[PDB]
Amino acid sequence: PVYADPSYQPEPQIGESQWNEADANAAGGRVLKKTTPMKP
Amino acid sequence: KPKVVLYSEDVNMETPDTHLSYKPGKGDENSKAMLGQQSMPNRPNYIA
Repeated sequence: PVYADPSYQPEPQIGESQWNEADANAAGGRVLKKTTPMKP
Repeated sequence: KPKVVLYSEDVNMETPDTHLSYKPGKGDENSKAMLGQQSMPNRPNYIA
């Protein structure tokens, strides 16, 4: 029962390994808080 | 009524100048996962 270490996981450069992936029942990812200026 | 027809056949499958850059798992058994295998060209090698 290991969870993602929030300080660096999930790592933005890691995703699914194949083009034909089955929709995930549960997914994760990082996101920038509203307090960080938006840039392209 | 049939809308699509597929002429299925076996062929002498080869991959003489490429190798897999990604294989779902172990064993070369056909599966849905195998649809995502990735091929990569072999390294050039001039000999003379």
